[PDB]
Amino acid sequence: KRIPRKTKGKSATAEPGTSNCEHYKARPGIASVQKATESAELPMKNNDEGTPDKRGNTKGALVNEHVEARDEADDATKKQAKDTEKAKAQVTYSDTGINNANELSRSGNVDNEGGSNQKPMSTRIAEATSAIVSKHP
Amino acid sequence: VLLQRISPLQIDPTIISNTMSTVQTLSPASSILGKLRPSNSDFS
Repeated sequence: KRIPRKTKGKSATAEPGTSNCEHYKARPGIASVQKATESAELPMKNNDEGTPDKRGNTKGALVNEHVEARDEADDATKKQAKDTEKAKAQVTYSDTGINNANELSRSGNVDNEGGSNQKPMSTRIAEATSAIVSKHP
Repeated sequence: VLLQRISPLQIDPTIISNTMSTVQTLSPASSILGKLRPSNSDFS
């Protein structure tokens, strides 16, 4: 047969003993627990900040680690307010009594080398190799 | 949510509501009634 991809490539009579009559209904509710299981199936997403592309530049938002961690806590609290919809979140990820000043997320601010990433790595490499180019007379 | 759909246990505030009381003289049953807030039904 032929199976397509999902990603991108490189380039007598009836013997008795049955009758559809269906007298029993599901006591916990088969559709309800069905949709709950379908919501629970989902694999988690990844973060990708601090990981390079093909070229070498780390993709991600140009933001400090700790303030991105608190931003992500606030946004997960916002999605918590979405689910079981209210005006405010019941369970919360911000506004905890635990001091968490020493938390670091992943960002695009820090490269894989250990320096900063305000200037991209491909630009740095092209500039370093363009520093020494010699020409004709 | 999955454990909500599985679990046989269901939760009502009516046990508190009929157990406590019926109703500026701060009654302790009324105080814990307003503190527990049984009109809310949210158990995430």
